[PDB]
Amino acid sequence: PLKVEKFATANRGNGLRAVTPLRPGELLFRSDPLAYTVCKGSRGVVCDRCLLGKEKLMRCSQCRVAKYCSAKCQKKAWPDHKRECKCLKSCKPRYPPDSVRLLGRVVFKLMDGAPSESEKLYSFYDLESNINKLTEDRKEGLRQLVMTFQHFMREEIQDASQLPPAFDLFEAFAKVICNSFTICNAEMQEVGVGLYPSISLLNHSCDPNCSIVFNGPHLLLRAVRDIEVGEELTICYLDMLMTSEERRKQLRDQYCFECDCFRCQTQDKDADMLTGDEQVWKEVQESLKKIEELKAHWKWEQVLAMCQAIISSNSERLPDINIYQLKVLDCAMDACINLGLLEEALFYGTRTMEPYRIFFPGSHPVRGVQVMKVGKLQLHQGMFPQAMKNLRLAFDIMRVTHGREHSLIEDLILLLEECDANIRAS
Ligand SMILES: C[S@@+](CC[C@H](N)C(=O)[O-])C[C@H]1O[C@@H](n2cnc3c(N)ncnc32)[C@H](O)[C@@H]1O
Ligand SMILES: CC(C)c1nsc(N)n1
Ligand SMILES: [Zn+2]
Ligand SMILES: [Zn+2]
Ligand SMILES: [Zn+2]
Repeated sequence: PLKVEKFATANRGNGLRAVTPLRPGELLFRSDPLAYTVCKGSRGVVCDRCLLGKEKLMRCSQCRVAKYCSAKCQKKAWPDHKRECKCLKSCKPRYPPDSVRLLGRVVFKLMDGAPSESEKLYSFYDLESNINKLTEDRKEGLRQLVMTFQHFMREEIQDASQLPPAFDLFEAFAKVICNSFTICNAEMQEVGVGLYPSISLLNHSCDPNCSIVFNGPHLLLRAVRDIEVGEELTICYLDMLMTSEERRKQLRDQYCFECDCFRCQTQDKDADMLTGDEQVWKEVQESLKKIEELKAHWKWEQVLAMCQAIISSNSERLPDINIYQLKVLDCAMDACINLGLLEEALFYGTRTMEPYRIFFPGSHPVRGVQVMKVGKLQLHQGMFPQAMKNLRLAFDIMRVTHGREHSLIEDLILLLEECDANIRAS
């Protein structure tokens, strides 16, 4: 009993469309990955299986590349890990690119695993590769990835008989480029990458009618707007804090298409995103490169230092609605939360609220979680009426974007009940 179906679109390959009208919040599909792996910066910081950042992680005794929070996670991961383990070990000093480790797990899954429910609607076989649109620059990078895969996997895979029938590594990597999902933890931090072939039927819109959220490696696909019968289902492949020009470059470079949506035609929100003096936000955009690199490696004290140099610069400053200033405020907030600097975190967090309202319209999981963070900071600091407003706002959003099937809704409900009990006591 599904409310969605595969169909051949007029000009964007295959897509997913509603078989019946859908309401905001409706669960449309849920999937474990065909294959997934922790990303580089989070390796050794989060559990390889559940992708949570425990304080204590045990590394696998053979390879010592995979780390686990528990015996339970080590066992649930052993089928997925058992053959890559010998490869990671054979290349003891070197570590492969995420894409290479991912495709290794794909190969082992397809060779050794039962048919995956993640492929119910659409299989890895079926995925778009866009090879006839790749630049020769891109094709050259794919060729290098193929040779990297051949090197990394030589201990377990020496020839084609150990690959699925007529499995082509070049085409496989081309598929990974435009069908990889960035797995986010409950705090919306990027922690892993995975393939969800059924979900890969969703085409892109900068104004989508559906949204995905992750609960560990588990993916929930939900409607975030009313959707009519026969209407194509879309998600936004990209970060919302991007101008139309930046979205153009990514959708070209990674997904090989020219976005024609109404937002890109109208340059919707571009002007407000780039307010302030250009030479200032050019420098911030450059600094953000290393800030996000540091954040990807959970380097919070260094993240905070770079952000303070910007937020409290002795030189000219930017409005908080400037998307680069906004990104800096958000990184500083997360840094302060992880360093226990809760007053400072709330200062930065509250500054992001109105910009997030503008740039994450409707029901977007990123805004829901941001508002929940702010409400939780306020609750801990005894600002109950303010916390309650933000916690209910987060619930308004996340009952649509997350739903009862996501464990964070249970946590939010408990915060609401705690905050309400404090307000009632008077
Ligand atoms: C995750 S797949 C989506 C399903 C894909 N259409 C298929 O047939 O398998 C992403 C690819 O679909 C195409 N695509 C996605 N969104 C598009 C859009 N809005 N306009 C044109 N092509 C799009 C691009 O080729 C992109 O690389
Ligand atoms: C049980 C083992 C051989 C396995 N099944 S799927 C995968 N990646 N590994
Ligand atoms: Zn775990
Ligand atoms: Zn291992
Ligand atoms: Zn667009």
